Amino acid sequence: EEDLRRRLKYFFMSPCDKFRAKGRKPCKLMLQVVKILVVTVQLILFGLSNQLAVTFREENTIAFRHLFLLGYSDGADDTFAAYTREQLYQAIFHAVDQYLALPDVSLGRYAYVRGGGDPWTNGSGLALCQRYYHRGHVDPANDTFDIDPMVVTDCIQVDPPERPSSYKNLTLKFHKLVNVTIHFRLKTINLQSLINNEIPDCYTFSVLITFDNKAHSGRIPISLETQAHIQECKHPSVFQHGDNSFRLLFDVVVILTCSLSFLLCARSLLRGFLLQNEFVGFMWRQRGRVISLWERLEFVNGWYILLVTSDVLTISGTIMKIGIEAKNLASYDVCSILLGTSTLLVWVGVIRYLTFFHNYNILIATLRVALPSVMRFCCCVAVIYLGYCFCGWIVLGPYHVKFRSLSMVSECLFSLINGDDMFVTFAAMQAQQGRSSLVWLFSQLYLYSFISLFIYMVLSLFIALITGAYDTIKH
Amino acid sequence: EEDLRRRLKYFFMSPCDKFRAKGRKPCKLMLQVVKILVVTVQLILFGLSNQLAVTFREENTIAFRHLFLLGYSDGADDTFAAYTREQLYQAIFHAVDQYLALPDVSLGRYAYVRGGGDPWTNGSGLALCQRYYHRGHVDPANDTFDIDPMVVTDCIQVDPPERPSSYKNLTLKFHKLVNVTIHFRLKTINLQSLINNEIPDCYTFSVLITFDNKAHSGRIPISLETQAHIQECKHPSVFQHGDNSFRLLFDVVVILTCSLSFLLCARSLLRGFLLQNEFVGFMWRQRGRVISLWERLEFVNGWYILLVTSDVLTISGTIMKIGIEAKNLASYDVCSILLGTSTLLVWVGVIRYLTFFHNYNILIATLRVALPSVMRFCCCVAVIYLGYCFCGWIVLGPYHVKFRSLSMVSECLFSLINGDDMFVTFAAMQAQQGRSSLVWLFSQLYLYSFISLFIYMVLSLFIALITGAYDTIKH
Amino acid sequence: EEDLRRRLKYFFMSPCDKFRAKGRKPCKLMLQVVKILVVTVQLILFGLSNQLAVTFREENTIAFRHLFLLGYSDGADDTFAAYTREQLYQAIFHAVDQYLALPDVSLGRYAYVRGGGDPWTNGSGLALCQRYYHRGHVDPANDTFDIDPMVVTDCIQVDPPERPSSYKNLTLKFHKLVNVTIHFRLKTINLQSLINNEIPDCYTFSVLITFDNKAHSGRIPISLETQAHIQECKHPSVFQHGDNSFRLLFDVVVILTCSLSFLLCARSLLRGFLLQNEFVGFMWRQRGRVISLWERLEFVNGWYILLVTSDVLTISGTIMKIGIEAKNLASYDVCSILLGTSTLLVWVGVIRYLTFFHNYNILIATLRVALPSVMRFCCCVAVIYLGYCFCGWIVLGPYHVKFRSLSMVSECLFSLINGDDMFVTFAAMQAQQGRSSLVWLFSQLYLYSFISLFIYMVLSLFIALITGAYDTIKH
Amino acid sequence: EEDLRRRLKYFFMSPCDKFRAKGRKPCKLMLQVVKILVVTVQLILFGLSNQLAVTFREENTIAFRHLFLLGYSDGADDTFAAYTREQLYQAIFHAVDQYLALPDVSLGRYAYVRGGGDPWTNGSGLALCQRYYHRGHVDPANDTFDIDPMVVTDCIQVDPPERPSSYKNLTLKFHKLVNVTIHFRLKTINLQSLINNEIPDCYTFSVLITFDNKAHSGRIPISLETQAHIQECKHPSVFQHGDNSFRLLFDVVVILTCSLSFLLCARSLLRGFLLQNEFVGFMWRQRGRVISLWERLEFVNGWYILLVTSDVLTISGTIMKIGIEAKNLASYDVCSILLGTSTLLVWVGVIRYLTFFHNYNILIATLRVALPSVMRFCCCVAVIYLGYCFCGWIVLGPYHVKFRSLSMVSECLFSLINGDDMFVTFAAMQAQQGRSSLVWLFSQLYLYSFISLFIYMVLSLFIALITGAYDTIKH
Ligand SMILES: C[C@H]1CC(C)(C)N(C(=O)CN2C(=O)c3ccccc3C2=O)c2ccccc21
Ligand SMILES: C[C@H]1CC(C)(C)N(C(=O)CN2C(=O)c3ccccc3C2=O)c2ccccc21
Ligand SMILES: C[C@H]1CC(C)(C)N(C(=O)CN2C(=O)c3ccccc3C2=O)c2ccccc21
Ligand SMILES: C[C@H]1CC(C)(C)N(C(=O)CN2C(=O)c3ccccc3C2=O)c2ccccc21
Repeated sequence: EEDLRRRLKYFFMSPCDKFRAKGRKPCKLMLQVVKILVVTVQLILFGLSNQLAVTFREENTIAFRHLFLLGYSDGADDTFAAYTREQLYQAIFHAVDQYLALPDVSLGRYAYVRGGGDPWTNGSGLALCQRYYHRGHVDPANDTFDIDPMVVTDCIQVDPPERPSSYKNLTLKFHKLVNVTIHFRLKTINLQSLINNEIPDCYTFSVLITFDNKAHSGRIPISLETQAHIQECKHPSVFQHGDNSFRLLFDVVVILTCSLSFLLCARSLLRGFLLQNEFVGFMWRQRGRVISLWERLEFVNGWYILLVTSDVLTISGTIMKIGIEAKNLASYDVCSILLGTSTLLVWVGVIRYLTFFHNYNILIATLRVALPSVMRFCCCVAVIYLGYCFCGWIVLGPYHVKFRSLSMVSECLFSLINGDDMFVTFAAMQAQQGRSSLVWLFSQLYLYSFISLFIYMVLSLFIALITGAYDTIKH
Repeated sequence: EEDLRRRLKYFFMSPCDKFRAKGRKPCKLMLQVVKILVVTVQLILFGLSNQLAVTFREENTIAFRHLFLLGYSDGADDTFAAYTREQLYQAIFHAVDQYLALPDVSLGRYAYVRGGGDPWTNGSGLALCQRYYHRGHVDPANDTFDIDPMVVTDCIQVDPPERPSSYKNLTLKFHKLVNVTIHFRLKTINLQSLINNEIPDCYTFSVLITFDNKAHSGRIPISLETQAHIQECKHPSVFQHGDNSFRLLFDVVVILTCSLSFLLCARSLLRGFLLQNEFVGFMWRQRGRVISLWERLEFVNGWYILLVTSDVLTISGTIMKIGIEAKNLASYDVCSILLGTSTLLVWVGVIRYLTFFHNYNILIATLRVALPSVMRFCCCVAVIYLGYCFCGWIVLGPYHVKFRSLSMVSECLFSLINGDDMFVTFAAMQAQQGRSSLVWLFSQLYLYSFISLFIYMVLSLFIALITGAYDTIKH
Repeated sequence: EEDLRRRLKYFFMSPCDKFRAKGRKPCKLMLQVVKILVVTVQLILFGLSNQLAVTFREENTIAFRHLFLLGYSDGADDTFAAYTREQLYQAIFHAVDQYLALPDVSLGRYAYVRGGGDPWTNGSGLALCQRYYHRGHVDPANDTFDIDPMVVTDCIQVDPPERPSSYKNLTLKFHKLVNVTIHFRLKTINLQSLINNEIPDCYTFSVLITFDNKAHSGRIPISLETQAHIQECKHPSVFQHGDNSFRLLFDVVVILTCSLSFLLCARSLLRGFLLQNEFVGFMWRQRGRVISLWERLEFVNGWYILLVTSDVLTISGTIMKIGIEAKNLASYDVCSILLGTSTLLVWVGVIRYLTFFHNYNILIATLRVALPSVMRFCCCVAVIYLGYCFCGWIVLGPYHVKFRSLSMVSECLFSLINGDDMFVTFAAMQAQQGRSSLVWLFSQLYLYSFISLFIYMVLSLFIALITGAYDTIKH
Repeated sequence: EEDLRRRLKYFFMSPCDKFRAKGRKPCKLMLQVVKILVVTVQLILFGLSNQLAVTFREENTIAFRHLFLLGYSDGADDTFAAYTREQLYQAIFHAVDQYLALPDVSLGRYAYVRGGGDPWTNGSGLALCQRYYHRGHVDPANDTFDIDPMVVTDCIQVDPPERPSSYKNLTLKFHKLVNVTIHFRLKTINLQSLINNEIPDCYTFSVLITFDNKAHSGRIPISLETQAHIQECKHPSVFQHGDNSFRLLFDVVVILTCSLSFLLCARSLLRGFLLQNEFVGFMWRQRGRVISLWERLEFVNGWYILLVTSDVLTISGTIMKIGIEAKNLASYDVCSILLGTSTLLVWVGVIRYLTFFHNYNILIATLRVALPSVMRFCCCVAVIYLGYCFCGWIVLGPYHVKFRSLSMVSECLFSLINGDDMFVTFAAMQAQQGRSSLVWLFSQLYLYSFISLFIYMVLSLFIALITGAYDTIKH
């Protein structure tokens, strides 16, 4: 600490006094400032392209309910179920002929696929497919049942008529059926070339309609699910790259300011490699047992790891982004996360340069000194939260509605310790007030015991653990 | 305390130092650790069987609305009410003929019951039953009314036609009717042998449809309620016990690790029987008046009573669980509570072994020293909560909706002191702004006075009583 | 204070030590204990009678929508509005003939009224009544309009046919109409003699159906409102007073225990009349200027005024209650408040006898010493709450929905400072995002400024004002 | 401070002692008191006129759905969309003929416009207008597409028949269409002369109905939007200004009490001009460096700037208000804000005269001394709030519903840090549990990380920063 002190003096300056103590320009700092205004614009200019490309996937699904399902209304997609025998027939037949008579009745200008896949042959594109147990004979009240699990794949195909059948001959064997599925495809031309302002892309759907019976109980859920798939196409349209060469040059400007940002922040951390061996030569281990590496973690540059973490995930989006043009990758998911997560790390990086004004120093530093004592209390409670979910996850599983699945129960109790959807979870049990009247006696004790523990006893400590950390640090 | 001290020294060790001070293995401890991973799997492997067996009870009820009720739509089951004279007829007749013409129109493969019960004879299975006052003659505006309570059980039965009537002759006497009920049964074969992967069970319903009039006011609620009943049946199906003998052997492994857990925890408490008489021989009652038995309650092993409480309720489920196979008991309720409650006591048992790290010692111990002062404040408030329900329980009883029943009001105010369903309870009165305008003047003062008392005055003490207990114990 | 001290010593005893210091029995106390178990049963035994007598008023209103309104469905009673010209006709005509053809089509056994009132004559019971401006002639785009306010009461009556017309000749003058109303009555026999178990009462409705146009804007709200009126009737039914003489004798037992309760509590306060003049003779005003009468308010018996307030309102219900039998009063409102409010004052009277255990003494007494400082802060805020309602009450009046009326806005902001119906009040403006786009710019600043003031700045003082009162009183 | 002290002594008196130390009447004060009772009545007497004049704009929009849209029901205005080819036709044709056959079928007494505007000619008033790409030819699966953006304005007009066509010849070219719009107008006479009690105004609508397709995806949203426009008209009606000259004279009384209020409050601040130069002559800058102008901001009259701000905005409403009579301005928006904002500043002006009672002095002054330390903490958090919106604003943009637009996300998170609409935002993702299953893995971490930061860590400091300011100021 004779000559190390002035060498370590530069290692904990402010940004402001160091500029006057040495005289080197804050471009090493202010590149962080401009890349805020870079990447935020990069997100929103991605955001106009994404928000269009999902509504095209969305609206064509909403449309295909109102073409291929008899008597569909909006809203409930689960209550739509066929009960009678003939409504299973009529929903099938009303789904078949719309596929047959499509371009005379539809608006949207679609085209048939002429497939060759594995639930297809060559020539046909639609396929309805019965599924039932091969070897079996069941009867109640004179009880005998063979439930030999073996499908009977009766994929009775049908071709489309193109240009200006025996599916009527159909039986279903309702005592034995498992499910009836219907596969086909349609091609389309997406036509949302407003914000691109030029060349669009050319998409391909695949529609499944399922008359499922995994219940054998007299109710058949009727569903529609799609997947959209994308490829490229040949255009005669005119004057593409006008402002559209400018976005590509702009993404270079995006990848300009991040490129040198990786270099200097590593070079700033490279100084730590040059200082960590000098400290050990404090009179050539005259003490020696200072070294325990957690005190060296303060000697490690702290929040510089955050900026370099933001920077790697930043360039991983823009590299992935320019695959929108002529690469087979067009899944906008991984562009959304990587340009979504990296923007979250940029804005929190400015916090480090916010804590040098003294009335900003002493407030966020409370979160630094509390989080050791926070994490140690937190493991006491999180046993009990997890230990309390597994009771209601099967006990109040089917009887309730919002305690059905795996992760929704983990949402439901944690939503209930703040005060939203609390009374409705009380009220939904009371239709079972006499029906399974023992279980309502348990659920009423289940929710009364719970929030009396977390809200009225635990979270009061969770205030007083943070109130202390502000209290100790201001004196 | 000469030789007692080292004998009592072992009585408040940590688990860790005792292993090195004597040298006996922590299998006495770690059986608690593995039975976490036992019973939690036992719950979820019960959970796949239960969640299927209620949806079969659920979906067949949802189906039987859409067969036996004219013009039923989903959602509201209470607003469905017949007002005219003939809609009482048409709903009956549309309920009758579906029972007659069932297997030609339904999917689900049911069978008739050919009953012999007390609202039955032998031969018929359906019975509609008028109910009215025997001796009476009423007339408004020339006022005379005999309301002699005496049923007229006119159970006009009807048989089913099985294999490839005068209920039309029916009058109801609408000025005198009480209610019209309809009883029948149906058998079924549950066919959810996916997760069993082999042999299913064979069920039996009983359906009641009630055209109730306990109002005599021109509206007839129409309802449907079932009960499911289970027995066994003879199977030709093949290769049952493949992985299904393995679950039975697994339940022995469940009842393995709990069996010895009862033994050793009692033996640990058996040491207390060997130490409680030695302490009294502290120089042969040289003091004597130490003994007041609450100080002996700390000398009582504290949380060991919790594990033995968890263990007895654990084996009471698995014994009850193996009655799924070939015992007449099949009510999954008491298996759900006992494998539900015992799992809640397991996870909280680990808390005891969590409080020996010193920053875990001093946080949950606050709840120990506060709960005396908590319980004493709590009896002051809970008089007022109960003393405030009984006002609104009949005053705002019929005028409101969510203040109707007994226990829902106890839910409603306690939901209202946190902040869910608060504004809607204000808003529902304002349709009675002129109609009974005095009562809305009371309800507006009812809810304004209330949360100004509990939220703004009482619960602030309920924070400051717990904040103190953290404050005193950290110095 | 020589001989006054022992005389004032009895004036602040506990209840417990005074029983041993003098030896007089606690029947003076325990009558408060038993009247808890009296009046609470009196409320609930009133509650079975009230909850039936409103559902009869309720269900007959719900029924008369489904008879007299064309195409009514449940739920919305405001959106039901006739737009076309002929749907005003068809709803009238479908309301007329149901009144004509009632007993052949209805269940409920009603009877016609044969009225003689002021919008009636003798002979007819139904009356439809046009209302329009007498002297006027309006025309847009060649603009001239006389809006002389003068009704034209064209009450075209019609009689009913009783026992086994020219309303068709009707024009309405749609350019000039104000509203069309329809009056009639029906009698009934309430038949809910289950919990009385004997003699019922005989009721009378009056139904108004209004085709209002206070808008002249092309939409006519269609409404139905009733009033129920009660009188008595002659019965042939048998064995009335079996357990029904027992309730009358029970109400004497109710008015037994309250009667002497007024006497002794006044006599306890009568001691204060005997002590207030003795204190002034403290050495014959040797000081004199002690007397300022607020220190005498502690010398006033404090919570004894509460019991006597509960007692007067208690007997005012039971006196009012026995008018159910044979008095013209049958309005259950004032029985509901007076047996509702008096029960609230009984349970809070027990609190006084709860604060002598020392860990109960020092907790509710905080509310005593804080409420001076509470009320003084409270007048600072309640200016601002009232000063903030009047902005949104007309500015966000019609544009919103839940800021419409007078007192609902006073509900709405106070519901919004806790956290229910908060986001929906934000979201409802965004349909006016472009339509009146200036006003949404104001509402977004209206709700952002507000809860940032009360929740984040004011209510934090409202915790710290109560936390102090617990803090000062425990040292 | 020799003679300045008594001169500055008057500068910080109370209002009460100054009245006795000099003897000048508090009319200088009490004009603030009466203008509370002035302007509040002025708001509400404006409020009766405004609340009528928007319902006339409201109800005629609600009516025109039920005339011009086939099969419209109430509630959802977005789900109403035509899917088939002919339902686009039938909704157009059912919109056309109602415009043709209006006065025989409607109630409301409208009149046609006989327009001459830019999407009009002279003679016709209705115009339907196709819009499609001029030069283009598209085809999927043999891919070629020309998307040359050029409208084809085929506004096929049509006249009305007035007094007692070839739009049938119509094709739409569905493969090429952009949108179909329909313009017309209607005049009306508002007839809500109840609270004016005399002369009404004469209005003019303009209705647009849009069959938009900015999607080209097989769904056409169908919408209706209006704008109301007002002018004046000639009346024969009688006895106008009875109480209506009295309101005009009352607005002078409103502008009376505000007029002198500007004068004296400025004159009170004019004293500051007479005192600010005297203080500098404190022994002719014997110190001099006191002067830093923030200490002079306390020497600036503080809350007097608030009253003069309220007063200027007060007269700007009433001047704007009397343009209701005979000026072309009739937009009630700017009267609503200026009579809405100025009332908010009046009631908060009374607060200054509330803080001289000593238990009122020391409570609101906490907000004065905290707000420096509040604002400095607040800029640390508001970076993170804004830095966290931009992630979810495009990532959870289309996948969610309530994260769609720009400013609703800013509402949504801030609604979520208090506890309303919290669980529903969790639950809406789980329909995408398998569909884009990666993104739900991100949203579940998005909302778990968030409120664990603001609610459980940040806002606890936000209590402890205000609790301190009450704590320091009371000692
Ligand atoms: C979110 C944070 C805040 C804290 C301490 C108040 N807290 C709880 O209130 C209860 N709680 C769980 O039992 C839990 C388990 C798994 C995920 C999230 C949670 C969860 O919210 C908790 C507990 C464990 C881990 C994290 C937390
Ligand atoms: C749940 C616990 C928490 C505490 C103290 C805050 N608290 C209340 O806020 C009000 N309150 C009752 O009047 C009450 C009565 C019966 C069951 C549950 C409750 C109930 O929640 C209360 C009062 C009595 C007994 C338990 C409690
Ligand atoms: C209910 C009590 C609690 C307290 C102090 C927190 N508080 C408010 O938060 C705001 N507030 C009003 O401006 C107000 C005005 C009229 C009736 C009720 C209220 C009302 O709740 C308030 C203010 C004035 C009078 C009473 C109260
Ligand atoms: C309303 C006030 C209260 C305070 C401090 C608790 N607080 C927040 O909790 C979070 N927060 C924002 O990130 C934010 C950004 C823009 C407008 C409003 C807000 C906003 O409410 C905040 C933060 C920044 C500016 C004002 C505020």
